[PDB]
Amino acid sequence: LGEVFVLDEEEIRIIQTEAEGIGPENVLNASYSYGATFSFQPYTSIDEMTYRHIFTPVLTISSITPDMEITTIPKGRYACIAYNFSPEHYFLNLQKLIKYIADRQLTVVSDVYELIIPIHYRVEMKIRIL
Amino acid sequence: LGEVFVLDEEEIRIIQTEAEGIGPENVLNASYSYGATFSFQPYTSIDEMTYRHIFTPVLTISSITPDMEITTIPKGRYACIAYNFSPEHYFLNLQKLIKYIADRQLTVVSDVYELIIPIHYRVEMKIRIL
Ligand SMILES: c1ccc([P+](c2ccccc2)(c2ccccc2)c2ccccc2)cc1
Ligand SMILES: c1ccc([P+](c2ccccc2)(c2ccccc2)c2ccccc2)cc1
Ligand SMILES: [Mn+2]
Repeated sequence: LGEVFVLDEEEIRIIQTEAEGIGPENVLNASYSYGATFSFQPYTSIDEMTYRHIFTPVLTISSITPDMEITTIPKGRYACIAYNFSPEHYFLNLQKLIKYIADRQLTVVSDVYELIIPIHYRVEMKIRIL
Repeated sequence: LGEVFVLDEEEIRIIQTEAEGIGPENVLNASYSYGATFSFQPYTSIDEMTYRHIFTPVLTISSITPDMEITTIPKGRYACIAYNFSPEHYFLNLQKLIKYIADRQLTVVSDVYELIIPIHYRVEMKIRIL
């Protein structure tokens, strides 16, 4: 609970649209469940991190347009890590992840998965590994 | 062989980048294995169809940048259909697909998958269903 674990998760159907380049930073500033994903880069700066796809999970056939893609989070082995949301935690949690990966010398096979759940906020990043 | 079938396929890791809006049409004109994907819309016109992601499969850890995403084609049930490439076939093959789906009243859960393989060209569209 605030550390990384490794488990065999289920698939999770979800629907997405693109990120337009908006970044995590972009979302923590200005005055106006889902998730989003990004490249598993050896990061340094939220100024550097920039989202790739933004998503919401399904709860529902039919429903969409072509600007959206019905898809899912592959079943598989995910190095995972959970944390109550805060900002000094956000980046500092990503770090533990990338660290753990480089330490275990594991090989990654997907983008990073950011999952926020308004615990009215809970958060988790899972990456897919072998 | 030139008709649709339904089978339980394996996953297929692949790497992608975006389509920029280029469309199938865009690729059949002008003078200068992989695939690409698009929204399972009730189509009419290649003038209307416009690619979403363009991809290549893996044969190879490491390898990329952030403008590319290591990902895959989920294992699952895919209504599939194969055809030697021609142009009058391209759109006319998509049709059989969408038809078959509406006829079987199946429910789709992914974008359409276009797979070209330079048989030096073989081609297939698979969609994921339940
Ligand atoms: C563009 C528009 C909205 C969001 P987001 C979101 C932020 C960070 C990670 C994933 C998603 C959001 C979150 C918190 C406050 C404002 C906006 C967002 C989008 C759709 C549904 C829920 C949340 C993101 C980019
Ligand atoms: C932009 C640049 C290149 C391709 P494509 C391709 C076309 C149609 C469907 C999938 C992929 C290509 C195909 C045939 C002739 C020219 C270009 C392409 C891209 C990368 C690797 C192989 C093929 C597409 C868009
Ligand atoms: Mn995309």
